[PDB]
Amino acid sequence: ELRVGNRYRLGRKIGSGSFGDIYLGTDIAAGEEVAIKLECVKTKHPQLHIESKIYKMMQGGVGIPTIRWCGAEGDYNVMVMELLGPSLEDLFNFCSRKFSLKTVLLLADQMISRIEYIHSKNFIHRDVKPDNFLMGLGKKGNLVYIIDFGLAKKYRDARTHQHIPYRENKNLTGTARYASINTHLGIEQSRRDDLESLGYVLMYFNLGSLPWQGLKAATKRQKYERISEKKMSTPIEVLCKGYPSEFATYLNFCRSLRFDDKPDYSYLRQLFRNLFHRQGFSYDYVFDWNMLK
Amino acid sequence: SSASTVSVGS
Ligand SMILES: Nc1ncnc2c1ncn2[C@@H]1O[C@H](COP(=O)(O)OP(=O)(O)O)[C@@H](O)[C@H]1O
Ligand code: NA
Repeated sequence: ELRVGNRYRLGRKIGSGSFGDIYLGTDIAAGEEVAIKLECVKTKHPQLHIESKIYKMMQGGVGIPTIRWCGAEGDYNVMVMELLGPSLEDLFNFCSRKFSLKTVLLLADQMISRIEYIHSKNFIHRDVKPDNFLMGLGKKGNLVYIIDFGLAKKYRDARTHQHIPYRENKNLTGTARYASINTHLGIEQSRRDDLESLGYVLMYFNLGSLPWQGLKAATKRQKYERISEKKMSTPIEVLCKGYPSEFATYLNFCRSLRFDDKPDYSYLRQLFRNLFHRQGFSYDYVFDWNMLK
Repeated sequence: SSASTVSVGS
């Protein structure tokens, strides 16, 4: 129950990421619940101000949380943001780790759009995973948001749109379960890698798990390499067996993209939209979790 | 498991 800025009241922790913690808050002046990220000012490597800059750069985008205030109060750097709802991982667990094809396709449509939006602002996300997509609350309850720009980086110059150079010999950045094959090989991430990751997320929602989950290793680095080997040895047609061909076509498309290629986001959305229509589904935003009694 | 689901890097 601390005052933050002029008009924000801090409540209980709702989340922790790589740095700081996320608290329920109230905007006392507006009568609105918010999320408040705190980062201890005495950290050697401050990151919250950089994250707030990236969120500010993303403002106006559908499914980008609004940043309401940034500052520093007592022991903390402070970022106040729109309060969002549960993650897609949370909702997956709530739905007994089964999504209907309709729900997967409703999500795919928005998630491709969110990634395209981030790319349009000269960034790649590099941490595409079900934990980093949150449904909105209230009037925004049908909207998928993307969060966690802790690994986000410019893939091109904001002036010239000059693409970052090709590099190899990288250590893995991001989440091993959903990382692109290029990422596992130590190649620089680009737009294609966020989309390939989304393709693994979509097949994750379809299957309940990916075939490279639960691989035993002595060390993290060895585990990344076992996941790498399993991904590279699992044909897309085997990963996607018993599911609509569109999931395989999507992953084949992303795996074919050149390092500096602009993805055809419209093609990828239309792939799922055509499937959605062939199934006779409506874009009515009735997700599986909306049916929980 | 944390090793496969925890993001790494900065
Ligand atoms: N605006 C928000 N509303 C609700 N919960 C949030 C919000 N932002 C983050 N969280 C929760 O806190 C966790 C940590 O967030 P973090 O990875 O630091 O993301 P960000 O920096 O974008 O807030 C998230 O995994 C999520 O569970
Ligand atoms: Na809904």
